[PDB]
Amino acid sequence: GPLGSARRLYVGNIPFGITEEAMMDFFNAQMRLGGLTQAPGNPVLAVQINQDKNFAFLEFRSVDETTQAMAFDGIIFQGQSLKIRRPHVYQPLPGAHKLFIGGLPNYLNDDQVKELLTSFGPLKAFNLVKDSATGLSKGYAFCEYVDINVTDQAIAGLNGMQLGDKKLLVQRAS
Amino acid sequence: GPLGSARRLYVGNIPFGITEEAMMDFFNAQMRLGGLTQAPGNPVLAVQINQDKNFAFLEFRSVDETTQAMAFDGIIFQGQSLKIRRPHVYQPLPGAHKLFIGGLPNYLNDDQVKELLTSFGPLKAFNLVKDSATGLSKGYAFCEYVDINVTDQAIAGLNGMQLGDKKLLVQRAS
Repeated sequence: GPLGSARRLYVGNIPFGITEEAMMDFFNAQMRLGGLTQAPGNPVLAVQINQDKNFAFLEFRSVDETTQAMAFDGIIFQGQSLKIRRPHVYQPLPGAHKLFIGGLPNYLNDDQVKELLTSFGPLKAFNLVKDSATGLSKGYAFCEYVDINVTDQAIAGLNGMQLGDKKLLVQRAS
Repeated sequence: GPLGSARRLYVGNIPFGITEEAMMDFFNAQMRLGGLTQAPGNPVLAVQINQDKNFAFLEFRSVDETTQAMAFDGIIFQGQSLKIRRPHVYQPLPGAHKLFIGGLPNYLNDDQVKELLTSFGPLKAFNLVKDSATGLSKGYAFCEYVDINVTDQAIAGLNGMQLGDKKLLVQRAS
């Protein structure tokens, strides 16, 4: 997901013929050896390998252990120095691209508001705020897109949009 | 209320992905650094987070320390200015923030006087004192805002202010 991305690392320069399980054993052993684990057990949950382009992704059980594992940049595996980096979609400041959407007609339900939003791309997060007593919409929502690069286009397309007798406010929620 | 939820606070705008334990440690530390703790031990007992809607409730060990912690409103926590509030079902005892309004023109009626007051927020209580036999106004009134935080705003906004030839007096009635 979004913080699915905070638990992954890119690994380059992987040795020829390596298997996903072997990679897993190596990094779990390294984490334990260096005492970088925050709990008993294995920090690396899974590995996906692209053999043709000589890279892999590691998926970790926690955000902090992932960060610790950046320390392994340049580590030797079967005689080769691994390249360790963040995923390109990694967010150093999480929630930075969460949007606030105000000025919604208060009769719109979840599905209807998302339909307005998903015209720019899929969402990973959404919620329409309602009065708990009555279940009536308070007229504002929050969301976050799968691809954070569409955030600013969504704002450009939707902020100020006349919606019935209402005028949308779309901005980063901060 | 009337005595319900005197040891809980609403915390809005919490940092994305924060755990209940981290928030608890932060507030317990601030209580201590800020000189707001009133005894050995932690003032904050528990934290309940709604991760979907980005808020928490703090549970305190004592009534008075809950009141003290209101002073943290706006504190920055991992980039975020926290919104600290009483629980919505929390209610002050009746009359706690009653206002006296003196110096009114005596030819104005109830609604005409209410209009000046409700510009700050809705009223849960109001009475313009009238000459009972004739029904005519003695030029002073009492009121009570639904939101008690509005009280100081109404005072700031109306006290000592010119209204016709008169200077208005607006103050807590007790």
